[PDB]
Amino acid sequence: NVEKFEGAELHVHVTGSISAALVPWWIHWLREFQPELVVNVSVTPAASRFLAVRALRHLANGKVWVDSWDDPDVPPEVNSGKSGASECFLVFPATLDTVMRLAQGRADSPALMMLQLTDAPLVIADTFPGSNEIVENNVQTLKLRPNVEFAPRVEVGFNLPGALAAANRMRKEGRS
Amino acid sequence: NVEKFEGAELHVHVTGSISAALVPWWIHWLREFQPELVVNVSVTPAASRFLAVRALRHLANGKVWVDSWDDPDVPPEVNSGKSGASECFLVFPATLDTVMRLAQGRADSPALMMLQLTDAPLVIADTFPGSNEIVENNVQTLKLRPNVEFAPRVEVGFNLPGALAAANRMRKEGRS
Amino acid sequence: NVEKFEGAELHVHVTGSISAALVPWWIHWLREFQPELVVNVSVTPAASRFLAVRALRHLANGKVWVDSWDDPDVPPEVNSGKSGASECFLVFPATLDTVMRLAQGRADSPALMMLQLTDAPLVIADTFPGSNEIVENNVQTLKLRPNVEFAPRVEVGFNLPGALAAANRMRKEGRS
Amino acid sequence: NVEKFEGAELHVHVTGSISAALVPWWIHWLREFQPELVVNVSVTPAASRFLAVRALRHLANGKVWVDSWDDPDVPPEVNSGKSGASECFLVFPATLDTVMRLAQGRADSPALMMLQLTDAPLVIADTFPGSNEIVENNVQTLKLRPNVEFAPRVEVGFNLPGALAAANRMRKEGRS
Amino acid sequence: NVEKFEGAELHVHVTGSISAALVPWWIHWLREFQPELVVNVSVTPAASRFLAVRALRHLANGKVWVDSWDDPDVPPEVNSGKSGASECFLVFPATLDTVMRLAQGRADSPALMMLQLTDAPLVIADTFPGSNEIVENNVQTLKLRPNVEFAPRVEVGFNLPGALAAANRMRKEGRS
Amino acid sequence: NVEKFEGAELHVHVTGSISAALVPWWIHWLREFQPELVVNVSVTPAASRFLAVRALRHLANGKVWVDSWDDPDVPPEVNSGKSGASECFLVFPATLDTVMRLAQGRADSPALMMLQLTDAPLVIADTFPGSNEIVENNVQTLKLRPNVEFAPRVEVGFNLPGALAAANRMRKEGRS
Ligand SMILES: Cc1cc2nc3c(=O)[nH]c(=O)nc-3n(C[C@H](O)[C@H](O)[C@H](O)COP(=O)(O)OP(=O)(O)OC[C@H]3O[C@@H](n4cnc5c(N)ncnc54)[C@H](O)[C@@H]3O)c2cc1C
Ligand SMILES: Cc1cc2nc3c(=O)[nH]c(=O)nc-3n(C[C@H](O)[C@H](O)[C@H](O)COP(=O)(O)OP(=O)(O)OC[C@H]3O[C@@H](n4cnc5c(N)ncnc54)[C@H](O)[C@@H]3O)c2cc1C
Ligand SMILES: Cc1cc2nc3c(=O)[nH]c(=O)nc-3n(C[C@H](O)[C@H](O)[C@H](O)COP(=O)(O)OP(=O)(O)OC[C@H]3O[C@@H](n4cnc5c(N)ncnc54)[C@H](O)[C@@H]3O)c2cc1C
Ligand SMILES: Cc1cc2nc3c(=O)[nH]c(=O)nc-3n(C[C@H](O)[C@H](O)[C@H](O)COP(=O)(O)OP(=O)(O)OC[C@H]3O[C@@H](n4cnc5c(N)ncnc54)[C@H](O)[C@@H]3O)c2cc1C
Ligand SMILES: Cc1cc2nc3c(=O)[nH]c(=O)nc-3n(C[C@H](O)[C@H](O)[C@H](O)COP(=O)(O)OP(=O)(O)OC[C@H]3O[C@@H](n4cnc5c(N)ncnc54)[C@H](O)[C@@H]3O)c2cc1C
Ligand SMILES: Cc1cc2nc3c(=O)[nH]c(=O)nc-3n(C[C@H](O)[C@H](O)[C@H](O)COP(=O)(O)OP(=O)(O)OC[C@H]3O[C@@H](n4cnc5c(N)ncnc54)[C@H](O)[C@@H]3O)c2cc1C
Repeated sequence: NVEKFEGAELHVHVTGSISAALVPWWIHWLREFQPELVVNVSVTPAASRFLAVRALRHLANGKVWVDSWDDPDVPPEVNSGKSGASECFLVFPATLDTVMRLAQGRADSPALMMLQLTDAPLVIADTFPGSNEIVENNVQTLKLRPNVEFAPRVEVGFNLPGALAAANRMRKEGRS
Repeated sequence: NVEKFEGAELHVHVTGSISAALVPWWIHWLREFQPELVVNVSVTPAASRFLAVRALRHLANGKVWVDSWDDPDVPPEVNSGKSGASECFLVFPATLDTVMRLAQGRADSPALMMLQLTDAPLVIADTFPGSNEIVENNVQTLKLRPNVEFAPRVEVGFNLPGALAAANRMRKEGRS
Repeated sequence: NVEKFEGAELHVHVTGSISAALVPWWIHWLREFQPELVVNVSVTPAASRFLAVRALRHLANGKVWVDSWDDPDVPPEVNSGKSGASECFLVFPATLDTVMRLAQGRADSPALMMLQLTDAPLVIADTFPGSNEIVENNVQTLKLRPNVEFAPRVEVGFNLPGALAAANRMRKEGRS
Repeated sequence: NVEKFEGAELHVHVTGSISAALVPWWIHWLREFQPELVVNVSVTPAASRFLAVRALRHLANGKVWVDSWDDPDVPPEVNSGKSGASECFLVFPATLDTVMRLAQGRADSPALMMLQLTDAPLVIADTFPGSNEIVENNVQTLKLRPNVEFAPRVEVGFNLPGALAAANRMRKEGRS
Repeated sequence: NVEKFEGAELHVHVTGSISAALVPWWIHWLREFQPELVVNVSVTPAASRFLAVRALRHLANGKVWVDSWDDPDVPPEVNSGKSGASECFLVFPATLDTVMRLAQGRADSPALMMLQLTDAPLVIADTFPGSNEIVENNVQTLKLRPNVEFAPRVEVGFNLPGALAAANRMRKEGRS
Repeated sequence: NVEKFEGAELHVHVTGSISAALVPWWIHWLREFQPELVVNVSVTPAASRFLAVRALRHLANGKVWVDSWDDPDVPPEVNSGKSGASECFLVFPATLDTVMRLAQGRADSPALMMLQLTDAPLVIADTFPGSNEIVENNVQTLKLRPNVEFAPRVEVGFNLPGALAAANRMRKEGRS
């Protein structure tokens, strides 16, 4: 049930769960599955303790940068909600904290400024250890944004093929 | 009116108010008052400017760690809302900022992940310099969590004996 | 339509937008326009990448400090919502993130503790790259505080003369 | 055609090719495929530029160490050709240089001392960019050691399932 | 049986026993018990591993300095046996080593120069792990100095109320 | 009386007076006043204590570099008296020391090599604290160079509009 992303370029935002260690394998998979796709990647300091940014610079064909206002590779168009010509944004994986920061309008990292300002489909491949009533409320708050969805389950949302299908879906709804 | 904590182990989370300087005296008090109790302690970077973690490693009989995702002493069970076999969690003292972060579902430190995920009684010995309408709303938000209480007053909540009584109370309510 | 601030001392809190590079010119302007005024200045780490704190120590006649709990110049009265004898507080410029932190009751910097605790007129000279529904909600939340206003427009609020007029206005309303 | 390793514990030695970025995914796979297996892992400085040792400490249930005589995690039994109770050794992936060093009797890293001294099945999942006559001669030299094999092809030998089958094969030949 | 110190200012010299962790609580106690008293504090490098000098700068109303010839806060009057206008000197707590250094006329720290040169009452709140014949001889040697006493017991001398009573006693004997 | 610079590109050399703090405002002004103009900027180490080079990289559309032989951004054409295709050179502001170094043929910074070798109009927006007979002689020495002028006064020469008019003037004299 695995389908191709119908756009030309997407952006992957990688956050600090142990699943980030598995992302270079999935980026490699997506590059072989769809060689014409341009894949940009942002990586949080936390995630950079679980993978090597250097390896992504090799596996990914788009821009690769650490999600930090002091990193010189951070492209200027983050301040307009863009990543090159990315047509969707996948948070893969997405920590509890990254989702709380998104739900709260925070722009304390250039990737979060970018995710606050984008109108493009934004898919969240959540990897939460757990939840409570206050977390669930902050997740509900994200329905105020029409472009945001959580990826299809596999109880956890670490699901790139599902994220790609959800993205192609929200892309075609944005045209008709 | 001072009573013993009826569990076997608790956890003390120390945050960056000048009252943190007084916590080693209170930990020493609790160790003499109740020698069979296992006391775990987490200390925020801020609080570590007002006390010495080394002194707690001596005064406390449980695990002691700095509240930072890079500290190697951070136990893995924080990601399941546990601290060893702690049966309650005392934030002693609790800054305004720690309480805002808790009220907002933040997990940007392993102690906050832990406090988000625990079902055990969570008592907050607040030391706020002051308040406003937005702070009061964020404090109200904590009533969505049944396990959270503020410690009995002494206008400030820097009250370990009261916290222990409140904890034994919420522990027995959780059994009947 | 440019009028003088009718108080004796104010405080300028400078945050990390490229407009911070232009603040020393405006501080110099305010010092020549109103030589009797004492101007205190706080500068966020981010803003300190776009201007030099040293230059403000020369151009400003009040206290100048980096907005960090470890800076030794941070005056103790931030923990009572004061900056010397400042009678208003201008966030000039104000990032999206600084405004979200204010709207959320955060005290994770001494300037934010100060801005949470003050009753004085607080004017926000916002420089947002953009917005969404969740940001707009967090901006609405600031109406729970009677002393907070956004400066008059020039779509952006980087407007010191307007901020000064708004401040004198909220000052006289607080007396009658 | 994927079969389980018939021993209790093995050792994975990871070397500096971009394929090392994909090893945490394969370690995760082997841990789920065979939960009773103890997996030890050594990682060369070079490979540590393409993956995070920290992530392996989480994904692997055995000892994890950097292949350096100064790393304090290096177990003493490397000087007897052992890694805990490992019953085979997989070089996954194996650089040209690691294979030249092995072919030349080098012990300039504790993993290479270990691989020189072991009698256990040693499988080499080579990832060479290319070859020449002198490289091919050094690869032939490894036939002087009865326990050494190259993994089954998939032109490249980055093949853990094949390596496991080859290992179970050389293990049973060593008993009969 | 707790009485007030009858002078205007005293000096507390804190040394490297785990009891130093408890001194900020006792300084806080003395400041509330006797708000008019000016309390100066010196802290040895060793003691600074068990408490935070920063916390004492907040809790103490007099000068606070690290006991080191390179610390810029060290007041010049240590070279005349003074600490501001301190009328007594409490070594609280006092290590075995600090007492040996005092007994031997050592001035290898500015606090020890100060304690060698003072004529004011000097009270020693010893916290020794143990003793031998040579230690006891060095303690006897301190009777050659009329101003030196050990604080009343509670086997250990970690006793600020007793030290204060002993100090008021030796102060009035020095006048009649 | 404010006129546009009639060339396509100019270079601004910023030196270590407190007026350097005001240059980003003036660069912003010149970019809005004349959007087609390419503005290159060099900044002395001293001036970099009074402004942020990073802010100029954003406000200026040409090359921006620190005036140091070790800065990698220093363009090679400084050794031919050029800055890209700059048609004039404004020292804005100009310290006493920068003007002495220029008057004395010094090339101890790449900007000074550049200013020694250029034939283009060179305008000096001096900010001297004061003068003496030897300084005045060194300023007279600059009349040996036909391309050098001091900007029109406003007693001080911190005057970009005047500098631009003087530059267009010396440009047209160099053609007729
Ligand atoms: C082994 C392990 C597994 C984990 N698994 C999970 C998991 O499955 N799910 C999960 O939700 N969490 C997990 N965590 C916890 C997670 O790593 C933390 O919550 C972490 O803070 C997530 O950060 P991030 O990648 O979302 O963003 P980051 O950018 O790393 O966030 C760091 C924080 O610092 C702030 N910050 C901004 N600028 C700076 C700066 N200049 N310097 C410092 N801080 C700055 C950010 O605003 C943010 O609050 C795990 C942790 C460990 C150790
Ligand atoms: C003398 C004094 C007395 C004070 N008294 C009080 C008081 O009584 N009550 C009160 O409420 N406040 C008080 N404060 C202010 C208080 O210290 C600050 O609000 C402080 O930020 C509290 O931090 P914390 O201990 O709650 O948590 P911390 O963990 O110290 O929080 C630090 C912040 O950094 C973020 N962060 C996460 N990861 C990182 C990282 N890797 N690097 C950097 N930052 C990171 C955290 O999310 C958080 O926002 C006082 C301050 C001083 C100087
Ligand atoms: C060229 C450029 C232009 C920009 N223009 C704009 C603009 O116009 N508008 C806009 O809204 N944004 C803009 N930004 C983005 C802005 O700089 C960031 O959002 C930045 O985080 C703003 O920080 P601040 O000055 O508000 O506060 P800061 O104090 O700098 O906030 C830093 C973050 O770190 C946390 N923190 C607290 N203590 C510590 C500690 N000890 N160590 C580390 N972190 C800590 C704070 O809580 C906060 O979340 C721009 C960025 C760039 C590069
Ligand atoms: C993007 C990329 C992809 C690559 N892909 C491949 C590939 O597919 N196949 C391939 O064969 N190569 C590849 N290489 C090259 C490979 O990374 C180098 O050959 C590297 O030296 C391999 O080292 P190692 O991991 O085998 O062992 P290392 O232990 O990293 O070897 C480092 C060298 O230093 C010596 N040494 C020992 N002790 C020390 C010490 N204390 N300090 C310093 N040096 C010491 C070792 O003996 C050895 O000679 C690639 C390189 C890059 C950048
Ligand atoms: C957990 C723990 C508990 C302890 N409890 C006790 C206790 O209860 N009682 C007890 O007596 N001891 C105790 N000790 C031991 C005590 O900490 C040491 O004896 C320590 O040396 C005491 O130093 P001080 O604070 O007296 O003075 P310090 O000033 O710390 O003495 C350090 C030594 O270095 C010398 N020195 C001078 N200048 C310098 C310099 N620039 N650099 C380096 N050294 C210099 C000093 O002359 C002195 O000899 C304990 C130690 C630990 C770890
Ligand atoms: C608050 C303040 C205001 C001031 N206002 C004025 C003012 O209005 N007018 C005024 O004329 N002066 C003023 N000054 C003084 C001025 O900053 C100094 O004269 C300063 O040296 C000027 O340097 P520059 O920017 O001209 O060049 P710089 O390049 O900073 O000159 C530094 C010196 O170091 C030499 N040098 C070369 N290479 C190196 C190297 N690698 N490392 C170190 N040094 C090297 C240079 O040749 C030169 O002599 C002020 C100073 C302060 C603190």
